[PDB]
Amino acid sequence: RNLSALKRHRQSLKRRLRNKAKKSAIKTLSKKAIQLAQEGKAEEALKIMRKAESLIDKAAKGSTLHKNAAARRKSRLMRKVRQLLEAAGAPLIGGG
Amino acid sequence: MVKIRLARFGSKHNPHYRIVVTDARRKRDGKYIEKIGYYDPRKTTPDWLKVDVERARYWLSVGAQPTDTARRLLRQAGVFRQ
Amino acid sequence: GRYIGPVCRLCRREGVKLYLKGERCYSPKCAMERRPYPPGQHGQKRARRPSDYAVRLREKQKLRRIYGISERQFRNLFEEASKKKGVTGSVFLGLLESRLDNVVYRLGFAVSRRQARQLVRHGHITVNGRRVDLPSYRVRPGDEIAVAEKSRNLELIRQNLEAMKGRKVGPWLSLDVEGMKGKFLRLPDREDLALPVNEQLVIEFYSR
Amino acid sequence: LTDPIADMLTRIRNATRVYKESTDVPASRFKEEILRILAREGFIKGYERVDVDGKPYLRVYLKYGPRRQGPDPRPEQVIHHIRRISKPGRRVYVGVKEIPRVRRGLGIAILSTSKGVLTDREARKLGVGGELICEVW
Amino acid sequence: PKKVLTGVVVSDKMQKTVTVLVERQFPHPLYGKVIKRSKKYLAHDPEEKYKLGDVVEIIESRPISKRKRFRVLRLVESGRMDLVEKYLIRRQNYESLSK
Amino acid sequence: PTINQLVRKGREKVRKKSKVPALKGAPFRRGVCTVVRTVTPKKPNSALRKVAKVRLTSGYEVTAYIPGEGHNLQEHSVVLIRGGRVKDLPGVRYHIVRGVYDAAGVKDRKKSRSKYGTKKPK
RNA sequence: GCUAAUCCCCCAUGUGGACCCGCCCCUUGGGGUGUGUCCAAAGGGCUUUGCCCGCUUCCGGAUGGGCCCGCGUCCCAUCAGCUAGUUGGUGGGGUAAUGGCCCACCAAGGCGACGACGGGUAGCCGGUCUGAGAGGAUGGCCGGCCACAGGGGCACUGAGACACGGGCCCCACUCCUACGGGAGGCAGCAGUUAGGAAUCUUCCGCAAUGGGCGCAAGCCUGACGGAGCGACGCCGCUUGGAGGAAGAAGCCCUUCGGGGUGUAAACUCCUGAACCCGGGACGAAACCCCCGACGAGGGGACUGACGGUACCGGGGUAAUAGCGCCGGCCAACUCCGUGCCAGCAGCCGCGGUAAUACGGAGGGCGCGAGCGUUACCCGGAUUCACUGGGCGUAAAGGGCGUGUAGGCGGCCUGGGGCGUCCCAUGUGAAAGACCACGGCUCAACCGUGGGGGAGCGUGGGAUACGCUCAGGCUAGACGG
RNA sequence: CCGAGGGUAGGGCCCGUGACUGGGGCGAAGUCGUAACAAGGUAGCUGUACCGGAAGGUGCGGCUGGAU
Ligand code: SF4
Ligand SMILES: [Mg+2]
Ligand SMILES: [Mg+2]
Ligand SMILES: [Mg+2]
Ligand SMILES: [Mg+2]
Ligand SMILES: [Mg+2]
Ligand SMILES: [Mg+2]
Ligand SMILES: [Mg+2]
Ligand SMILES: [Mg+2]
Ligand SMILES: [Mg+2]
Ligand SMILES: [Mg+2]
Ligand SMILES: [Mg+2]
Ligand SMILES: [Mg+2]
Ligand SMILES: [Mg+2]
Ligand SMILES: [Mg+2]
Ligand SMILES: [Mg+2]
Ligand SMILES: [Mg+2]
Ligand SMILES: [Mg+2]
Ligand SMILES: [Mg+2]
Ligand SMILES: [Mg+2]
Ligand SMILES: [Mg+2]
Ligand SMILES: [Mg+2]
Ligand SMILES: [Mg+2]
Ligand SMILES: [Mg+2]
Ligand SMILES: [Mg+2]
Ligand SMILES: [Mg+2]
Ligand SMILES: [Mg+2]
Ligand SMILES: [Mg+2]
Ligand SMILES: [Mg+2]
Ligand SMILES: [Mg+2]
Ligand SMILES: [Mg+2]
Ligand SMILES: [Mg+2]
Ligand SMILES: [Mg+2]
Ligand SMILES: [Mg+2]
Ligand SMILES: [Mg+2]
Ligand SMILES: [Mg+2]
Ligand SMILES: [Mg+2]
Ligand SMILES: [Mg+2]
Ligand SMILES: [Mg+2]
Ligand SMILES: [Mg+2]
Ligand SMILES: [Mg+2]
Ligand SMILES: [Mg+2]
Ligand SMILES: [Mg+2]
Ligand SMILES: [Mg+2]
Ligand SMILES: [Mg+2]
Ligand SMILES: [Mg+2]
Ligand SMILES: [Mg+2]
Ligand SMILES: [Mg+2]
Ligand SMILES: [Mg+2]
Ligand SMILES: [Mg+2]
Ligand SMILES: [Mg+2]
Ligand SMILES: [Mg+2]
Ligand SMILES: [Mg+2]
Ligand SMILES: [Mg+2]
Ligand SMILES: [Mg+2]
Ligand SMILES: [Mg+2]
Ligand SMILES: [Mg+2]
Ligand SMILES: [Mg+2]
Ligand SMILES: [Mg+2]
Ligand SMILES: [Mg+2]
Ligand SMILES: [Mg+2]
Ligand SMILES: [Mg+2]
Ligand SMILES: [Mg+2]
Ligand SMILES: [Mg+2]
Ligand SMILES: [Mg+2]
Ligand SMILES: [Mg+2]
Ligand SMILES: [Mg+2]
Ligand SMILES: [Mg+2]
Ligand SMILES: [Mg+2]
Ligand SMILES: [Mg+2]
Ligand SMILES: [Mg+2]
Ligand SMILES: [Mg+2]
Ligand SMILES: [Mg+2]
Ligand SMILES: [Mg+2]
Ligand SMILES: [Mg+2]
Ligand SMILES: [Mg+2]
Ligand SMILES: [Mg+2]
Ligand SMILES: [Mg+2]
Ligand SMILES: [Mg+2]
Ligand SMILES: [Mg+2]
Ligand SMILES: [Mg+2]
Ligand SMILES: [Mg+2]
Ligand SMILES: [Mg+2]
Ligand SMILES: [Mg+2]
Ligand SMILES: [Mg+2]
Ligand SMILES: [Mg+2]
Ligand SMILES: [Mg+2]
Ligand SMILES: [Mg+2]
Ligand SMILES: [Mg+2]
Ligand SMILES: [Mg+2]
Ligand SMILES: [Mg+2]
Ligand SMILES: [Mg+2]
Ligand SMILES: [Mg+2]
Ligand SMILES: [Mg+2]
Ligand SMILES: [Mg+2]
Ligand SMILES: [Mg+2]
Ligand SMILES: [Mg+2]
Ligand SMILES: [Mg+2]
Ligand SMILES: [Mg+2]
Ligand SMILES: [Mg+2]
Ligand SMILES: [Mg+2]
Ligand SMILES: [Mg+2]
Ligand SMILES: [Mg+2]
Ligand SMILES: [Mg+2]
Ligand SMILES: [Mg+2]
Ligand SMILES: [Mg+2]
Ligand SMILES: [Mg+2]
Ligand SMILES: [Mg+2]
Ligand SMILES: [Mg+2]
Ligand SMILES: [Mg+2]
Ligand SMILES: [Mg+2]
Ligand SMILES: [Mg+2]
Ligand SMILES: [Mg+2]
Repeated sequence: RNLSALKRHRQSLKRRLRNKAKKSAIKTLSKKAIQLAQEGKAEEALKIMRKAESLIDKAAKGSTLHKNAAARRKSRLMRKVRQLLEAAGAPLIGGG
Repeated sequence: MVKIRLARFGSKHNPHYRIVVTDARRKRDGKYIEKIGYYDPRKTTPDWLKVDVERARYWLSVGAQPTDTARRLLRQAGVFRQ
Repeated sequence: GRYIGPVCRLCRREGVKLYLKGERCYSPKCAMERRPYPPGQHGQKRARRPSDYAVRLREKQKLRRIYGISERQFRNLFEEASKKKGVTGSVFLGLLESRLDNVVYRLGFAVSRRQARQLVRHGHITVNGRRVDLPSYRVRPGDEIAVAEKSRNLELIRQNLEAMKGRKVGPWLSLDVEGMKGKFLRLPDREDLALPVNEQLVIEFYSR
Repeated sequence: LTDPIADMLTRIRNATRVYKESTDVPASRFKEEILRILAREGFIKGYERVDVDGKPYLRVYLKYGPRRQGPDPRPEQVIHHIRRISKPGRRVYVGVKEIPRVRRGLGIAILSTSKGVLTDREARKLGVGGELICEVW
Repeated sequence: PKKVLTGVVVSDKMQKTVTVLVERQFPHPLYGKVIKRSKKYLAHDPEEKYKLGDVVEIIESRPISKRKRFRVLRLVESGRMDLVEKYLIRRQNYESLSK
Repeated sequence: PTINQLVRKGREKVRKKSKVPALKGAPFRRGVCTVVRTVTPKKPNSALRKVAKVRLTSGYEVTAYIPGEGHNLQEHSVVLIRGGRVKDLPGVRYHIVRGVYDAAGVKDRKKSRSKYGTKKPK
């Protein structure tokens, strides 16, 4: 009337927890970076973008983001940010 | 992983294995990649074993894993002779 | 299994002597030599022209009733001969001949195939050494058909070997008397046997 | 006219049923190649390029059997049978290995191939297939 | 190899995309006779260079949109409106096949 | 037809119509008898043929023939049926199997007992 | 409320990899490079300055998958028009990745008699059954793929699932309680029940093969290896064999003289299925231990569910036959009884007092632990006719024109080479089939080998015919 | 936001069934007449129209598959 599959279920709930926690912070920071990048604030834009970029690849180390997802996410982050800064500018740090 | 093992043919109380390379996740008598020899445990014929030792070493080279009771039939067939 | 019944009624229907008994066949107490007419209430009534079908039924039944064999195994052999290369008639006749119970009766080990079966069936026969009790075994060229020594010292085999001193046995067969052992040399050509059967008509029976 | 080739074969077939010495068909460099095979294989005495009212024709000299005994003194044919295989309605193509033996060997299948007009025999010889023109015996 | 077909552009009413009608022959499996069958492909034309009536080649490609799995290879011929007519008239006839 | 006519319309594969619809694919079907009576046959015959109305497990209710001399069939009798018309009895498309359920075998059969569901006498 | 790690996070290092910008090669997002930026890791065990299992990051291989395309895949046209995420574009979202898969906007398109849309039926194939072949029918078992896990939806964890014996939610149903509340998912192996014409043991075993975990011992394995049941099928075998009357009784027939069953029986000899006793497997040598170097190699041992079965050896009893048919097709004939009755019946047709046609008997025919029936498939059916049919009167020319699409098209010469034909080459899994041999005492079954083809991808080749483009002709056609 | 589904409302296709009713098939030993087959006793058949217990009759035009 029970197995260790119940055990396997329990583990999933904790990993989901840790997963959601990282992915939200990414989206929160990525947009935060994008936010600043429009109203640049060129230094602050690049400053945040690094912390997002970091959290992206650090989530990629685990089961959070697949290698290509992190790469996919980062490619879209930088591209949006830089072109946001191409209006006004200019990129105060790195980068880059 | 990719493996080299025995897929039973023959019939009831009439064993007859084919040594073969196929996915470990396959069903044992399932579709295989390539046959590389045969074997008769009941020894009812002059050559109840034979192995393409040339081929059996190719897969082994690339990461195929033999069963324990296949390693026997591969050593005896002189694949492990250095 | 096989026919296992009154065997003289067969010959009387066939209009031919089928030598199915051994000894009695040659005596004037034979069924045919006393009554050459069909078994039953109407055997003396004047026969009407047998249909095309009737003719081919008889010839097949004849060739089959000779070997005391079941219609299935008869059919299956014919089919095997129907697939196999060459003149179907020859291969069929040869295959019918290559049966162990027949080879046993041919080399004269027995008086009748009917008796030749029980000899095979009761282990009294062997081939190339090993014992065989299977009346259907497919005799090949090179097969050494012998009596088992544990059956060598028996009356019925002796009496029947005591007749096989000088009787000649077909161009496809050899024999060592006293030692109670012979050999199958080759597959009988149609010439080798003169069976009262137009075997062409047998093919034509099955082509319906 | 819709099938020039068939018309010829029909002109021949019809003409032989009344045992004409010859008969005329409208000319073509392809009808000739066929007629060539027809003559060499011995179906016709031969042909020659004539003109009718200034228009090109092929005259075909017909070959028959000997005078015969009985109520019907009409001789046998040399061409008993000739008819289209491939048609405009349906193009019949055969590879070499599937080329039919006309009348167990006694007749020929004229064929148009990428190596000229050949018979069944010649096709297996040259080793090529093609559109099956007609069968004749 | 990536499959390449030749066909006539029968519509240029889309943006950056044309309809390429490709025809083909084959003997009928039972009846022998050579029969014609055609099929329309929507092809990607990034520059909108191709016109109505152009006989062109298309190569099978990575998906561009839905229904778009071919890019235009090269111009083969220009100005075959005679073929577009053959296509168009058949469509027009369909309004006389209803009830 | 022209070859072209064949390419367009093709040939028409004509289907076979079952002669035993109430069977609905099955070799035999169980039913219960509603009416058991006698019916006069059509020309050029003359008799009183034994017939049963049976309501099947296929939802159908068909008229069935009763083969053999004498029977123990009545209303509410459970019966099994098989195919085969009785030509001279229009509307009868099925035979009742003797020796099954409430259908006993024929008393005193000696010849052909399997078809009349009668055990072998000693 | 305490605590460990191969649990979790932070800094570092950067072989490398990830991203933006630039550039060289390439040509869809492929490879390299420079600047900026970003990213690692985990230890455990024994014989302990050395091994073993791990861990991290990156490149390649191999294997298993995702997605996309060409061609092929049933019935109804008494379904003829279908379509607003619809077709395409721009920009994002999303994924491992392409994509209207999703969103916003813009354009107004997309599909359809070469059958769209709608309805009906079906999981598809290797193959299987039949058939001379062509073709028809079919997809159980075995192998490949798909789909599903009471009915639906959804995501979580993960390399991989939107997961049969994991999770959430809604429904139906059922159950349990202490009436306060809760639980389940056999289309896993058995088994129950209902339905039905009908389809199995709540068996035995991890010894074998394969699988999961572990350094390993080993543990789990209703996969599987076997057993039980059911003539369901195929195959092998048995109920005996030799002798034995001008021929018992019994029964049938009869011209009353006789004919039949019938060498059949009886009886004589001979053999010895069953059974009783003795011995008793092939399947099992690996892992492991020993030495060697935990490798190469050599040597040692353990273990058998089936099973004391098969089988080998000794003894040894004459030991189950049934079913259908006997008018013609179609093989097998007589008597009695009934009297258009009872009944038979696949078709033709039988029975109304001389029935080889009903029922019984004798005799006969055919098969034989089977014989018959029903149902369905193909065949006979050249009766949907490609192979291989027809339309004056047999079923069948449209009442007649005109013409759309389509189908088909004269003679000559060139170019292309699409059809077409040839060669090379890849694929065409295995099993099945075909041929040969071999293993079970034969066969069925099974093993080893051999021959292949269609069909498609590829390269090369040919040009007669069909095609296409080009240039001519006048016989068709039209005009003066 | 979308969303299983539940609910309200109006459509479409199919199946089953229904007082009663239309003809159809078979049964057959009933009833009425005799339309068709011969020149079938008014040559027949035909499309159409009207009429009559019923086969049928008649008008109009058509066919010979009409005897003489
Ligand atoms: S005795 Fe032998 S031969 Fe004479 S009839 Fe009886 S069996 Fe036939
Ligand atoms: Mg666990
Ligand atoms: Mg937030
Ligand atoms: Mg995840
Ligand atoms: Mg990852
Ligand atoms: Mg193991
Ligand atoms: Mg048998
Ligand atoms: Mg003889
Ligand atoms: Mg032959
Ligand atoms: Mg002789
Ligand atoms: Mg046959
Ligand atoms: Mg033809
Ligand atoms: Mg796009
Ligand atoms: Mg009931
Ligand atoms: Mg009658
Ligand atoms: Mg029937
Ligand atoms: Mg009977
Ligand atoms: Mg600690
Ligand atoms: Mg760091
Ligand atoms: Mg470890
Ligand atoms: Mg996009
Ligand atoms: Mg969409
Ligand atoms: Mg929108
Ligand atoms: Mg708009
Ligand atoms: Mg199409
Ligand atoms: Mg259609
Ligand atoms: Mg449905
Ligand atoms: Mg189907
Ligand atoms: Mg279905
Ligand atoms: Mg045929
Ligand atoms: Mg089935
Ligand atoms: Mg399957
Ligand atoms: Mg579902
Ligand atoms: Mg579900
Ligand atoms: Mg559920
Ligand atoms: Mg269920
Ligand atoms: Mg995992
Ligand atoms: Mg995923
Ligand atoms: Mg679930
Ligand atoms: Mg699923
Ligand atoms: Mg379950
Ligand atoms: Mg599971
Ligand atoms: Mg309580
Ligand atoms: Mg709760
Ligand atoms: Mg339960
Ligand atoms: Mg079960
Ligand atoms: Mg059960
Ligand atoms: Mg039940
Ligand atoms: Mg029941
Ligand atoms: Mg079973
Ligand atoms: Mg195991
Ligand atoms: Mg392991
Ligand atoms: Mg367990
Ligand atoms: Mg178990
Ligand atoms: Mg059995
Ligand atoms: Mg006498
Ligand atoms: Mg006598
Ligand atoms: Mg007597
Ligand atoms: Mg007597
Ligand atoms: Mg006897
Ligand atoms: Mg062993
Ligand atoms: Mg072990
Ligand atoms: Mg060793
Ligand atoms: Mg014993
Ligand atoms: Mg013994
Ligand atoms: Mg004794
Ligand atoms: Mg006896
Ligand atoms: Mg019979
Ligand atoms: Mg009669
Ligand atoms: Mg007869
Ligand atoms: Mg009398
Ligand atoms: Mg009476
Ligand atoms: Mg009867
Ligand atoms: Mg009489
Ligand atoms: Mg009488
Ligand atoms: Mg009788
Ligand atoms: Mg009868
Ligand atoms: Mg049967
Ligand atoms: Mg049929
Ligand atoms: Mg046919
Ligand atoms: Mg035809
Ligand atoms: Mg006809
Ligand atoms: Mg005509
Ligand atoms: Mg006309
Ligand atoms: Mg009209
Ligand atoms: Mg035209
Ligand atoms: Mg044309
Ligand atoms: Mg032309
Ligand atoms: Mg040309
Ligand atoms: Mg070409
Ligand atoms: Mg194969
Ligand atoms: Mg053998
Ligand atoms: Mg093989
Ligand atoms: Mg072949
Ligand atoms: Mg090939
Ligand atoms: Mg040319
Ligand atoms: Mg020209
Ligand atoms: Mg002119
Ligand atoms: Mg003129
Ligand atoms: Mg909704
Ligand atoms: Mg709704
Ligand atoms: Mg609800
Ligand atoms: Mg009514
Ligand atoms: Mg009524
Ligand atoms: Mg009149
Ligand atoms: Mg009159
Ligand atoms: Mg009149
Ligand atoms: Mg009138
Ligand atoms: Mg009125
Ligand atoms: Mg009146
Ligand atoms: Mg009037
Ligand atoms: Mg008139
Ligand atoms: Mg007249």
